[PDB]
Amino acid sequence: ENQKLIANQFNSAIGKIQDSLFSTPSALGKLQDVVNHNAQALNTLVKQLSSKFGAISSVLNDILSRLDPPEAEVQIDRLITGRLQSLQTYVTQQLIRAAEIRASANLAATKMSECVLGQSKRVDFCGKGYHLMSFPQSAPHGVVFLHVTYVPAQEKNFTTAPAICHDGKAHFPREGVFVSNGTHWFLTQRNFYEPQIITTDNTFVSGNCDVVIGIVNNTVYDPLQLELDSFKE
Amino acid sequence: TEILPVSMTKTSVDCTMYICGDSTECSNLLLQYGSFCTQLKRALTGIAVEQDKNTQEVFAQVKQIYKTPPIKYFGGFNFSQILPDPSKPSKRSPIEDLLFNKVTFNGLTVLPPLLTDEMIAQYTSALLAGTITSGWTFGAGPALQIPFPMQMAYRFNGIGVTQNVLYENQKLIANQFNSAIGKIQDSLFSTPSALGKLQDVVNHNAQALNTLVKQLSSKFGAISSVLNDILSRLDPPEAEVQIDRLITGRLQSLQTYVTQQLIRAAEIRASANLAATKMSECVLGQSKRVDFCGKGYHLMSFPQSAPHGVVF
Amino acid sequence: EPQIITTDNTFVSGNCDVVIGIVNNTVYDPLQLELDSFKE
Amino acid sequence: TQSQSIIAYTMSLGAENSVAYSNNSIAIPTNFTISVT
Repeated sequence: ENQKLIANQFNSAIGKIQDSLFSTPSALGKLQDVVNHNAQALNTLVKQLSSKFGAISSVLNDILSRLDPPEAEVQIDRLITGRLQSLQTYVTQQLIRAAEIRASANLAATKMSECVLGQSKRVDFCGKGYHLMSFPQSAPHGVVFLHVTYVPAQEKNFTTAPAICHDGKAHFPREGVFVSNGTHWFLTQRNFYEPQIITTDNTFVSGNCDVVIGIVNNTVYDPLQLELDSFKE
Repeated sequence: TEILPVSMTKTSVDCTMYICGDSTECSNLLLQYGSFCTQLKRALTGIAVEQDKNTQEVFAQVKQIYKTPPIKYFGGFNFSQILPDPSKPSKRSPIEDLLFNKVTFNGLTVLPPLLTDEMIAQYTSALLAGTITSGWTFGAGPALQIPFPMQMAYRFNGIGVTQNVLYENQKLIANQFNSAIGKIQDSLFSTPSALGKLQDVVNHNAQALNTLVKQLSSKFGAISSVLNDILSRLDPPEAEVQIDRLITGRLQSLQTYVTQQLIRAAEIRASANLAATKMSECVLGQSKRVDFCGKGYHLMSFPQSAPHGVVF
Repeated sequence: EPQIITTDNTFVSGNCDVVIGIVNNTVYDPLQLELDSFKE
Repeated sequence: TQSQSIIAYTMSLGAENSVAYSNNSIAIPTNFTISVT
């Protein structure tokens, strides 16, 4: 019944996504930080070659040309130790960052499978709100999910009751909630206000009129009894 | 009860003050080792920012600070043990107070967290108020007030039980819930090993710090571990190698400490992601995942603030 | 599993002009059909 | 602006929302918003 409105809202949200991405520069901050960390690691690794590590110089040719092989050996050994420590530190940092990226990629694959390939009921897993569907988008060294969520709005207050008692029996809602606009009682959905006439087809009988705490007295219309009263003199 | 570590102690290390202290020759020799100190400082800053981000993602999941009504009647369910107690200065619950009570320098600086314990307790109280007044609606959108007996009835409907069972046994369910909440305090007050995870994290951090401090007493092959002693006993050309080997030993100690801190920070980040997921899926809603929000058919969960952690 | 479209399988909402792509087809009523047997 | 200068303050966790809880008065939304995050 509200197909055009929901379609227009979806189109407007998709249009606003481009504005929120084109204007805000910190949208791709995670991917940018990954790239910057890799670049800084490479730059530090290549700049560690200029360090002497206690040696006379960082150039192997200068050490070989200035000093005799006996002490040139220990100078080259110090340089080798320093550069090997640098390489080991780089490899350890790369292993840690690779474990972090593996965790992130496992999370991304789980979210893909549970939001794009299906509908997930996990709260705050496929976006903020009641998840409808998600759309993946390819990104450099990453992925972007467009989570379409259902957000309720324009809430009103209605007097509620846990059950109703009509003929000494307690009637409970099958799907919905008993609400009151002040004078009359109706049955409606929990996530959308759609007042329906409380009938036997919408409720079920359980217990008596005295067991439920907070039960109210309201009529329960029976379509079968009403149709029988029509075919009667 | 479920306890998960959320954060660590944010530690800042002055590499120059640790390796050398106040010696200028040692600093001039350390300058020849490259940007290792810069890498260490950057890694520690990243760890601190990551701990702050984990705390924010775990506890700061609501945009508004929901407050409990002045009347604390919720259909017979007693939440006084989990609701904040205004009598004590710290606006924490009795359970939070018990959890807080159960949990017990040469260039090393400890950075205080961004969110204080009072702010974390306020976030937890807001989560509890939203859960007891609106159920699961405040997590998906605006907070929609609902009577708690009806909320628990709908949660009974989510596990395959009709709401008549709850509406006809409301007093029994309330009494069982109150008895379980009361027994939780006894299970936490009597058993000291219940909070072993947070205490183990704190002990690991403290032991790493103590080991890093005690590594300064090591000689690492040199004649002495005191820089002034070897400066006053040897010539600058011959004390050079002693300073160099001391610098190498202390730099290796710092690198080992930073690597262990990175590994523990990755572990704590995984734990904090799990804690935030459990918060969102058990407190802000009802989860169908088995054994994810406790043993049995999950009805609802209540968060509790803990030192460097969270209790569900 | 093709079942006969009856009132017990469907619910009423809105009118005949609000749904885009709605088709015209008979919805059999078991209660109305059983009342036609007990009628002269 | 407070002429603009750097000011320090205690951070606010958010606006307080006293939910109108009661034994009745359910809150049910009449509309909805399609949000894309």
